[PDB]
Amino acid sequence: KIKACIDKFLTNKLLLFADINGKLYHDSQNMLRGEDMSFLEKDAPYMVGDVITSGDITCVVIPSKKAGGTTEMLSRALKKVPVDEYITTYPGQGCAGYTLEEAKTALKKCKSAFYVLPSEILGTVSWNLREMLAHAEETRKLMPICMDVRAIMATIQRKYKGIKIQEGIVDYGVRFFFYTSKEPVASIITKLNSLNEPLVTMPIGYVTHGFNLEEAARCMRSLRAPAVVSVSSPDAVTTYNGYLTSSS
Amino acid sequence: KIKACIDEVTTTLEETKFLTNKLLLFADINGKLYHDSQNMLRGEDMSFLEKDAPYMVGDVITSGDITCVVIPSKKAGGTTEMLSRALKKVPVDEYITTYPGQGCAGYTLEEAKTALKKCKSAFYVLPSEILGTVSWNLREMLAHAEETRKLMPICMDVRAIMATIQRKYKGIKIQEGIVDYGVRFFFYTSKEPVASIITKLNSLNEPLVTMPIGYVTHGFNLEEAARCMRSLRAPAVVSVSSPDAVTTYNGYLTSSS
Repeated sequence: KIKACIDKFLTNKLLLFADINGKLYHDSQNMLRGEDMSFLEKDAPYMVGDVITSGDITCVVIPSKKAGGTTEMLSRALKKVPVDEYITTYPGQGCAGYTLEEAKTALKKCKSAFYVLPSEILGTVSWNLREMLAHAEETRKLMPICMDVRAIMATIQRKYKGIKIQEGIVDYGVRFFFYTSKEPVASIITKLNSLNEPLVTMPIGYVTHGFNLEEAARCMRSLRAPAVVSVSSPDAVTTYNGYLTSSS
Repeated sequence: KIKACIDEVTTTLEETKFLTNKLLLFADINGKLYHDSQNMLRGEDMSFLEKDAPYMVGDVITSGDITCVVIPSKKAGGTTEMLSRALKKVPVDEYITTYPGQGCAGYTLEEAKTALKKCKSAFYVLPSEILGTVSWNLREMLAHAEETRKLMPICMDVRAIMATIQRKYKGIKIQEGIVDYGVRFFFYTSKEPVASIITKLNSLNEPLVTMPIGYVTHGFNLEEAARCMRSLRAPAVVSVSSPDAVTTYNGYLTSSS
């Protein structure tokens, strides 16, 4: 049951979430204040629902929605945590993972009491491919482009003739980043955050991966590398910014 | 909207052909048709589908009466809303189809039913072993495996089981995959997806002696592990805990998803 939502002094015990390997979730990693996280790697790998405790720090291995995990599966792993008062984050965030509404219900269904901590408008433009390519060639920024979009690929081969289209980085006029509709959105986002370069992209997964503007905006939240996100119409700018700011 | 469900009474495939001849098949990103949709085929030319591969989710391909749609994968993160949206990309007509996205970690029968019911198109839906279910413990299963020479899928991340294995089969080098040492073992992790393990076992097509893959180890309860076990095509002896669980597991296996 969600006792309160923060909008730490005073109450003790924290509830952190980790994966099978033992790596903590992004939201739960930020909750740390330089504590000894050696106890978590000492018993790795874990099964879904495994509870690890070291004093006040309590960790639970939760199922991954992007890996097929269900709401019922998450709620069941949360029931394995010993009933107490905890300061936590929302479990399973965020690209292709559990939504804020799904995570809220999971915590509310649990017998334990929770104090839940919460999880750019300027970067949202309305540029077409021609406009974006001009920006990319001058700024020397990386341009994430879906290889499986024939219409876009044609424009690229016509403007940048002699290009050898291959997966990943292709520096030929524009520093392109070619991704497939085969490769998961969370996998592409992980690859771009690792590179930590300035970007000029469209909402990753929109159309190409079966996402509508709302869904692609939720995955874009997990993008940490500075980016210029381009949407179709100028009317879509405010919409995309609405889906980005609001709840999952 | 699901107009009717084929049951042999009082709606047959031959009977429904008067209403429509158009079929709705489902495929993945690569262009490979789903298991349920592959069985619907009667020796038709499926070359048109590989001619424009790879596809994006929601891509509609038509060759006369045969209509194909690339649907999202639930095991790959796909949602109910995403499937319903890809189905809305199909041109509104009367179709003979199967349930989309079956079955290991994919969409349930209840979720697929709603997706078709939400769509503007009318559908004539075709439907998607008790003998293999035993109640043996590890000691019992290992004896069966060493004599029958069958493959034994074992979760590496279960310390209790690993201890028993190293004690009975001393000098064993536990590694991922096939380890033939007394028993032809198949070591899998809780890291590797259930649908990925099942795909690996169907490919090997060997006789098996296993527990319901994913149960406990992957966060599944008996009901959920039974749904994934449906997709196991390689001959297997599925062992459950108690003899009281045998009928339960067989119940979850026979019934709807």
